[PDB]
Amino acid sequence: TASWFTALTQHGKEDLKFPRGQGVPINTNSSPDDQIGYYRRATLSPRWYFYYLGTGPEAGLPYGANKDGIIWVATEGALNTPKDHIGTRNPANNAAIVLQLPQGTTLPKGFY
Amino acid sequence: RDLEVVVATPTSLLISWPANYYNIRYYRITYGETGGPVQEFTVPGSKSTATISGLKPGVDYTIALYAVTTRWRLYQMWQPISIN
Repeated sequence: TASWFTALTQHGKEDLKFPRGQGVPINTNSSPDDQIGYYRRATLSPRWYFYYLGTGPEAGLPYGANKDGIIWVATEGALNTPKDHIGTRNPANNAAIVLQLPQGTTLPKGFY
Repeated sequence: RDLEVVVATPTSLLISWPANYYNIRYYRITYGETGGPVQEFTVPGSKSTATISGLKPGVDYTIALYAVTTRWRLYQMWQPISIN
């Protein structure tokens, strides 16, 4: 299992968070109802990987299950259903998109 | 939308949260006076609203939603501040 995207590396104090409706990494090959998932500071410094809802190590987490080092991002219009059609990455047969976020999306201090 | 109270009343309140019809088995609501007779009740997964009732007017009450998944696991759906 591999995160389709690259990491948000933290370089400071406050941990990763996102005002409501911000946080989904950009992916033009994905429908509006697929815009949902979680950042898990995964396993030095902390790094948050994006995984879609129902994929990843925590693929049994409901949306909103309050864990630690998981945060829930969802774009207006997404559905609360699993991403079996998207899945995750296999780092051999593909490489990781550079995780980009649209314009106007806020990021904590020490996140770039 | 999010986990927040919709209708509020001096004897009860209406809570709501985003539905889920693939992963939850039942929700478990839990609620008592702040710090200090704990109480709870149970709602099926398909539902996404619940009617806490029979409260003491004017008194502060910490609420919490909790979820049990299909993998027989236990998790809490956020956490909300409630005080009159």
